[PDB]
Amino acid sequence: KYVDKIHIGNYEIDAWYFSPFPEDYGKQPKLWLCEYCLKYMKYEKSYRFHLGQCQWRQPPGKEIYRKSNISVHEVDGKDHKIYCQNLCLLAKLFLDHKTLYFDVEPFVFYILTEVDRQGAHIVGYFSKEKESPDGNNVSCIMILPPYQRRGYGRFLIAFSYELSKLESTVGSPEKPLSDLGKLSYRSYWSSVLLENLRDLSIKDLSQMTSITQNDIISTLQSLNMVKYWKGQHVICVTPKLVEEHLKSAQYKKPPITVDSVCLKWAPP
Ligand SMILES: CCOc1cc(C)c(F)c(C(=O)NNS(=O)(=O)c2ccccc2)c1
Ligand code: NA
Ligand SMILES: [Zn+2]
Repeated sequence: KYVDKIHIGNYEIDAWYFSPFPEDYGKQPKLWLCEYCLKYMKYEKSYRFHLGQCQWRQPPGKEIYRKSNISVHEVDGKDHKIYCQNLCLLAKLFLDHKTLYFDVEPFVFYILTEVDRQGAHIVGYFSKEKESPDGNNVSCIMILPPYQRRGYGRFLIAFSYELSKLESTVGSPEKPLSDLGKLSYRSYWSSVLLENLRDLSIKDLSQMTSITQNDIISTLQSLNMVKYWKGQHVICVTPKLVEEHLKSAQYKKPPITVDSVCLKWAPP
């Protein structure tokens, strides 16, 4: 019998997948998580006692982005091992394909929080390999269900790519992606590429966005904006065609924007 329901902050959330909490915790109906230190608990009384005790009001690590009440914390798995492990256990409840929960030293985690007078409330996160040979700038990315489809996922995708721009490289999320991950990346890629076109080779779209050329070509193939010529993909769009596309349905929700000004980060 596995964990199938978590209480965290002021939310109760049904699980989607098995997560390898210890047998003693899983066997419980509900698991109770501190929203700041991510400690998980078997009972509400221990939860209520921890609440009055916990002095954390935000994730550990360094705050490398803060505009208004949107915030990102950088947390090294080697320096916050227990915390990053609880994060992976929490993330595996809503990620089918994530497999690595306890070996967190090779990763850095980017915690997205929304802030009020009470503290910095966790919305989602993405992980990233310190050294990614396959050139993947995201390892696992997860928005908690009550926050999904509201702009945070798109914020995190954009944020992973800002880091890729500061490292002078391109990157791509590790695969496979969840159903909603597939759709979120295609929507982001469409938006950014389309926005840049109406404002260009395939290679220069790549260097302006840090989106790989494979990701660009596949997105333009879905938009049907690429000609093939003697083994070469070639962009083929009229500026009016770009606008017919960009005023469509899905591109009318005002995003949470990543403001590079407010991004206090530097590359290793
Ligand atoms: C279990 C995984 O959970 C996730 C994971 C990812 C990567 C997500 F992007 C989301 C999400 O919530 N997406 N919707 S969105 O942020 O409003 C958006 C709007 C427009 C374009 C792209 C995204 C949830
Ligand atoms: Na739920
Ligand atoms: Zn705590």
